[PDB]
Amino acid sequence: CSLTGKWTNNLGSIMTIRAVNSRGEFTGTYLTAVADNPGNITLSPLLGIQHKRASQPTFGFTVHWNFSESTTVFTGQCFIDRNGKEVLKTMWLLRSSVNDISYDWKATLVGYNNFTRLS
Amino acid sequence: KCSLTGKWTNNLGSIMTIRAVNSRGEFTGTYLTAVADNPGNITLSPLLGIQHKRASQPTFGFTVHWNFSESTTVFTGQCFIDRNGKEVLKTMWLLRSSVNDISYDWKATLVGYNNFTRLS
Amino acid sequence: CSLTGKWTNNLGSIMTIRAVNSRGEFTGTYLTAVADNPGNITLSPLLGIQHKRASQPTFGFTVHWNFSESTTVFTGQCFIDRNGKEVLKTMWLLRSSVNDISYDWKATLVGYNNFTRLS
Amino acid sequence: KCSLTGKWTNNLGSIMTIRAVNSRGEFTGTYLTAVADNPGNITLSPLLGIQHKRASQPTFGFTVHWNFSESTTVFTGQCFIDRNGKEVLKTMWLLRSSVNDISYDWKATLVGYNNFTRLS
Ligand SMILES: O=C(CCCC[C@@H]1SC[C@@H]2NC(=O)N[C@@H]21)Nc1ccc([N+](=O)[O-])cc1
Ligand SMILES: O=C(CCCC[C@@H]1SC[C@@H]2NC(=O)N[C@@H]21)Nc1ccc([N+](=O)[O-])cc1
Ligand SMILES: O=C(CCCC[C@@H]1SC[C@@H]2NC(=O)N[C@@H]21)Nc1ccc([N+](=O)[O-])cc1
Ligand SMILES: O=C(CCCC[C@@H]1SC[C@@H]2NC(=O)N[C@@H]21)Nc1ccc([N+](=O)[O-])cc1
Repeated sequence: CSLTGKWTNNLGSIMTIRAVNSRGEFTGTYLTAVADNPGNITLSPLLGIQHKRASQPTFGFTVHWNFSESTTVFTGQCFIDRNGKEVLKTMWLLRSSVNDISYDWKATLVGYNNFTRLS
Repeated sequence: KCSLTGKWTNNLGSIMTIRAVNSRGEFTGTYLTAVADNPGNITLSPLLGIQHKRASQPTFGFTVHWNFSESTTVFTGQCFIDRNGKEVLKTMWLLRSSVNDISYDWKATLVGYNNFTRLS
Repeated sequence: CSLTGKWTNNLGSIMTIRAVNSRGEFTGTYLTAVADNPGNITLSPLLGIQHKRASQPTFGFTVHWNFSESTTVFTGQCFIDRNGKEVLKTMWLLRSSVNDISYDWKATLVGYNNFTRLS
Repeated sequence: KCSLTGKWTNNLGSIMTIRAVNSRGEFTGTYLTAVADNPGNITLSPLLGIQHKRASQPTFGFTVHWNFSESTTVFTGQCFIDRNGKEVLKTMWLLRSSVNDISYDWKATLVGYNNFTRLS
């Protein structure tokens, strides 16, 4: 269950993840299929850490959107079924930029995503 | 302006130390949690994240790989600067526990908040 | 998109909801397919409110688990597709009972559920 | 023991009033939020929920049907009593916005926290 490779989720987004180093750290690139303003979407870098020893590791990563002031974090676990098929089960928080601390209450969206490997 | 570099404490008493933020907004550091499911096992743990660079009050996210647990936490939030120049990180977090198989996935994710201010 | 009726979700849970009154309030009964201790599962009452005027209303409800000290809240929206098929898209928070306020940080689980009508 | 009956204020300044808790733990009341997406539209709004009855520090949940918005909020939490008998509600919430169709569902749910103490 190395996060290295190419993935798609239930919203149609795709991400590519590079080699996971000995500390479990990885970089990659995220293409979201959806956005507040979808006409603005550009490829956005991600940076995260997975656990290394576990066969079905937990992990987290941050996506710095390159077309928005927002940021998303994803966390989840990679599972392997009896046929060797991998799924990333994740939850996410999406932080929007607000003007000052008095607007903080409305700044964080939550959701889920299930990822599978592209071919 | 708001750079996450430096030492911070939160409302639970945890301490984190963030190193240099690079020109992409990437940063690393360490996180010493005050609380855990098994606090007798707590050890200093690494974090890795990204903040926005241009904004004076940037949003950001980071991941903490706990070195004593199979779990992982992610934090996201915004750094605010008030009229006196005091900085606060307002964050929300998700903590993913390791479960045995996908049938237990539903119970694997905790949610919460944390407010951080600077040590010094 | 009246919540009245019989529903199942992606985890295999089922719920039955009674008549929605003029204020949008409803009661019902929830049978979860999963629990921390599944051998203890019993039917549990729910109580909530939906919006009335909207064709695709938002709503919320609370489930008082009758076999646990925990409580779950669900919120979401009822959608109708081109064929007239309804789906409840929901997110939930599950509050566990902890001993004192110093344990509060670990007391709230989050997740999703998609519900469809039973037949 | 902890009955949600009475008036409470939260960290955002909102006020809610909970009526009698029945023998099932069900309660109704009203919620006056201090903040909204469009605060010029705020009106007093009804809530309905259930708490546990036997526990001295019960968990609970409630739904607020905003009377001025198509959105709905749910809150869940626990009532704690400290060594001096002071009560605090520690809660987390989800706020569901109304979106036009299912393709926008992903952006429809906000999350947050609130801490409540008694008015009086
Ligand atoms: O649009 C944005 C930036 C792109 C976010 C894509 C999200 S990441 C969670 C989910 N999973 C995906 O694969 N893609 C979506 N930011 C944003 C979105 C909504 C709002 N809003 O106010 O609703 C503000 C900023
Ligand atoms: O205990 C752990 C690892 C350490 C988590 C510390 C959390 S990070 C969010 C919050 N903010 C802090 O500063 N500290 C806390 N993992 C864990 C926790 C609970 C459960 N559980 O099942 O409840 C399983 C694993
Ligand atoms: O087990 C319980 C009570 C039953 C909860 C069922 C949940 S409601 C969200 C989800 N959707 C469903 O249809 N069913 C599940 N409470 C509980 C669960 C886990 C923990 N825990 O610590 O992990 C503590 C209490
Ligand atoms: O504004 C609204 C309706 C009022 C919500 C008040 C929230 S309930 C959680 C928090 N605790 C409080 O005491 N008050 C706040 N709905 C709404 C809000 C934001 C958005 N949005 O898109 O950001 C859409 C609808």
